[PDB]
Amino acid sequence: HSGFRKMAFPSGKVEGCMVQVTCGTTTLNGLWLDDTVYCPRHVICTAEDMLNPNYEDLLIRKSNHSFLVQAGNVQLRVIGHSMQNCLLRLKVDTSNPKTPKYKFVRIQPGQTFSVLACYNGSPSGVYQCAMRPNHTIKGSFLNGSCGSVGFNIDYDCVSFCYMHHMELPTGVHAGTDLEGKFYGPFVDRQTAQAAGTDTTITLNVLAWLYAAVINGDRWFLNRFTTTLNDFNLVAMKYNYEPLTQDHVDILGPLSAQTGIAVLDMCAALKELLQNGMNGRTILGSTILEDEFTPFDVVRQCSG
Amino acid sequence: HSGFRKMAFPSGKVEGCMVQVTCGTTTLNGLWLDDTVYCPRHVICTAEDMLNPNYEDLLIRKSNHSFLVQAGNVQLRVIGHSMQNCLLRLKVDTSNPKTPKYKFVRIQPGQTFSVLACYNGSPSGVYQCAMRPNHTIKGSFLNGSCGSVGFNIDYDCVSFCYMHHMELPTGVHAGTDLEGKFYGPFVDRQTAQAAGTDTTITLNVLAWLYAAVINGDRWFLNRFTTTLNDFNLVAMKYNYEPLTQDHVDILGPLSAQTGIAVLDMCAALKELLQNGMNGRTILGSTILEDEFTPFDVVRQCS
Ligand SMILES: *[C@@H](O)[C@H](C[C@@H]1CCNC1=O)NC(=O)[C@H](CC(C)C)NC(=O)OCC1CCC(F)(F)CC1
Ligand SMILES: *[C@H](O)[C@H](C[C@@H]1CCNC1=O)NC(=O)[C@H](CC(C)C)NC(=O)OCC1CCC(F)(F)CC1
Repeated sequence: HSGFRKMAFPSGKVEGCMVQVTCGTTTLNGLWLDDTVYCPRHVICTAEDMLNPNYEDLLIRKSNHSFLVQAGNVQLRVIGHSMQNCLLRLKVDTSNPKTPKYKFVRIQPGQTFSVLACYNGSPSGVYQCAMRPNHTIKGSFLNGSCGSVGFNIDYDCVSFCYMHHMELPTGVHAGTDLEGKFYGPFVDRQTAQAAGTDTTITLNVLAWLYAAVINGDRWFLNRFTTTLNDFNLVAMKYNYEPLTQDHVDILGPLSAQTGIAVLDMCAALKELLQNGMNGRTILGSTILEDEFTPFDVVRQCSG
Repeated sequence: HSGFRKMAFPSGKVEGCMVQVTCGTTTLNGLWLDDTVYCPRHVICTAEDMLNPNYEDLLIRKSNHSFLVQAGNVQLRVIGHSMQNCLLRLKVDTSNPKTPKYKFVRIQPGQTFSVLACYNGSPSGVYQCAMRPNHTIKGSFLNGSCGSVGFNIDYDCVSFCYMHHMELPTGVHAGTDLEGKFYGPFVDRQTAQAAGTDTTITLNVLAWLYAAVINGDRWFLNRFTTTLNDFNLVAMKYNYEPLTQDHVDILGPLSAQTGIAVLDMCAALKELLQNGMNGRTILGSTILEDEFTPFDVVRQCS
């Protein structure tokens, strides 16, 4: 039992920032940082506006007095409002005393983050997930979950990277960064939008193989190597993402810890793809995991 | 379609209670509730002591001044101490305003809880665990993690059920309730301890198969049915826990949601046990998952 486990970041710093935002009877979640509340702009939609909302026209009919923002049941009065891409920015009359040190970041495909799933401004649960190559997430969300956020924590600083907006017909999820710019080609309206065909996150498969070596499972290592270009051409024929120069460097620490060169681990993965596992397991499993990152492996080696 | 994830409870209410406890050069985590700090008693051991500790002897050799308790950058003054089973209770001269409504619960095998893994008094990660039938937990704990706690939240009440103490040679973990009594046959000493042979938590496998159907993965359903007794015969043959009628009752709501009678899901599981998965996956897993309770599935899927 290796102890390598998917973990969420402790959510308390984000819990202290969750509020509910209501227009009429539509309620979703918002993020309260200093004296601003961020939330998805479709809170202003009625059922008849959802199919193809004219958000600019809808917001013309709205005043500060139209928005009910609550921390629990305590109202926070709105003193200003504007739209920023697919988000509303609501200025409120109170600076959140629980505001952590924070940044807004744009996540890249293959990277992971924690999601604090919230309903009516009340946190329900926290889980880890990855941004897929096709710019969706395999989340877990019910009605009322919009405005739940995704985040990473680095020491004392919360990096917010995702705000939740919609579900796609295949049951995966789409959303924006905290500037309101969607990840992927998606738009916030009540229409069926197909995601592109997904691929396997090669960087994380390689991390998982390094994790298996660290734990003493090494049957899949070989005495051969590959060039990066040759590997990437084979990868794409197996619907694996190509490796980038950044990916190779991210794997530096695991390569150094194990003494297995990145391109030698790529050669091992190429052999697994072409030959299959033919029965065997890796870290107790028959299929290769692709949502456990190099950062996760390294972090969980020692205390 | 909701999707389906291993989901922990939000950890904020517990994070506000974590402190660091040091005695000599041993440091671990404590739980600060009102004016009491709870922590594993082996904080009082040196390296040598841990091989065969006489804890009553070791503790009478300490005073209040022997314990350094720190809440971030602030030392808390220890003004009394006592031992209850394998925990220490340190009385401090400050009350924690962040104390949630709470209770102490001893959980039963099959039940799940969230773990807030902490190092040097600082929260690092949160994940979901089940109490195994053999009274271990398959955790992720490194040096410095002792005193990390497991918990559930109902309404606004935190039910603490686990405090972490040790790792076994197999890599699984053992600890206590918040009364200091170990789950299982384990003892807090630096020796290699084996657990009893584990079994699979049938009620949870069934709840997870229902979660799979709710999310549209239903290849394992079939036309067969079974009685409860004939299911339990096969279950026990395969080292699965028997199902009681009270357990069938618990699955009622998931049954009504999917329209799949509990005993029909049992017949599906019986076939999975006898035939294997034939290389197929359920909710992306190549094995039958038994660390989701019915409540965990309902929480997420309704
Ligand atoms: C917290 O103090 C610490 C947590 C463990 C360290 C590694 N993973 C853990 O979960 N607990 C311990 O170090 C205990 C202290 C004893 C006095 C109870 N000891 C422990 O976990 O030792 C694990 C060893 C035991 C011998 C072995 F061969 F089985 C290898 C594992
Ligand atoms: C906001 O809470 C909500 C979250 C979704 C509800 C169920 N799961 C979710 O993730 N968001 C929405 O309901 C959006 C609102 C738009 C105006 C942005 N709509 C949405 O997600 O539609 C989902 C449907 C639409 C396409 C489909 F018909 F193919 C099936 C999914």
